[PDB]
Amino acid sequence: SELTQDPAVSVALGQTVRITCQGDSLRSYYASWYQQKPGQAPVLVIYGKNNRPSGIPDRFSGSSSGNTASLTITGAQAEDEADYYCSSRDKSGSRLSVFGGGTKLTVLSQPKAAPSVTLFPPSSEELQANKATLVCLISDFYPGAVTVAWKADSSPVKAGVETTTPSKQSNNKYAASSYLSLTPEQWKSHRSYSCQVTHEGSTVEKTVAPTE
Amino acid sequence: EVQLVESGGGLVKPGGSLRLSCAASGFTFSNAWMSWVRQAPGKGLEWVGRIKSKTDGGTTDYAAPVKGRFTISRDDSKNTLYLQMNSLKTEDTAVYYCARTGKYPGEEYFQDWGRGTLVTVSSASTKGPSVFPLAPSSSGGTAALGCLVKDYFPEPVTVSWNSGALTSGVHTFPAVLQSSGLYSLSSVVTVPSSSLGTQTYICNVNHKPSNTKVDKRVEPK
Repeated sequence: SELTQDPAVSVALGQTVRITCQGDSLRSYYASWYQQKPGQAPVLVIYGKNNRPSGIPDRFSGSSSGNTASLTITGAQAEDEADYYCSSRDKSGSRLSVFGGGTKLTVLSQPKAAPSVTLFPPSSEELQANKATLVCLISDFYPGAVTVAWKADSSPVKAGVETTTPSKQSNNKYAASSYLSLTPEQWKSHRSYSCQVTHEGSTVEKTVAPTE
Repeated sequence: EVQLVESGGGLVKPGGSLRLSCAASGFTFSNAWMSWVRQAPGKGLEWVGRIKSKTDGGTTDYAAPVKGRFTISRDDSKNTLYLQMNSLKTEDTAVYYCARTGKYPGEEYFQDWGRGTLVTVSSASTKGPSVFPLAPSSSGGTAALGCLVKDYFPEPVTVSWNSGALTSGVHTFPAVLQSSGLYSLSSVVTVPSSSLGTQTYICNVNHKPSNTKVDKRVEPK
């Protein structure tokens, strides 16, 4: 990922928010910016430097400094809630294009809520099928953005991990799921496994052990 | 008034081939650069490649993961852009977007985007789910329990609890497509810990494609 963005930011109605993109190619080129709402295709918001297409209001503006590019929204409105992506060349002189990882912008419409986390060890029945899945379920959080990290014996592990993007609950908060697939032998060979969930800069941990 | 409409997405096996089309109007097609961009379910945008206008040489450039496997071409007489996808891989599963591409060295930007068409790559055929309990045991007054629905194909699976009588606190998550080309999902419910000895909790898993229904009673360890 030659272009890097923060995964998530939030803003209150009427306030100003800045989303930043970083990469070596931004020293040579402007970044363009794209807005994508759930279930819709992207739309261009800024191109060149601070060119807003027709239909894009003035409150969106672009700027750049060194190897960074920034999208600023002044006076955030509910309709500005979306994922935002930057794009530019991957390096100077290249004929290729790349995107940043995207930033989820939440326009705050309900209280910030910390996730409830439950980590399920592999069921005995699944082990009988010669498989082992740790299931980390994450619910009731807002804004709908988390990062999930797994540990085995207190050290990081991220092979065999699959994580769903947060989606809405019936009560309008967010939930997400993460899976760590192991062999039965891997599962019974370690002392502990942990699911670490970071939300709004705070991290909670749940741990399970192949004993007890 | 600019219109871009992608078509041709479908289910295809690894190693197979698939041809996407993007039909365009509302701009002078022959003078436009045109790109493809893709997005795996729940993930970010990834540039696929771009073809220049005839006046600018008509040449193509490709992202490293697809170079040598996909071909971008255009038929200006039909206002149509194509993506010929060969040697398909499971990691190519994504919505594929067509984008009119502006230019001004200088970078390129994506002026207009289509709706997208979905490409799913898997070697699997119809396969019913295996259902495993996510059992509660020793969050305060409440406990979470659920059902893990593993390795089915194709989508969808639906899940209810107690034949629909239980809805409060229920959440069924989106499915994950694994490298195996099979899907898995989970469903969870949060209930009062004191009900675990009073109320029975059964997840009802329906997989219409395989003519399968599974009921799993979930009990504490």
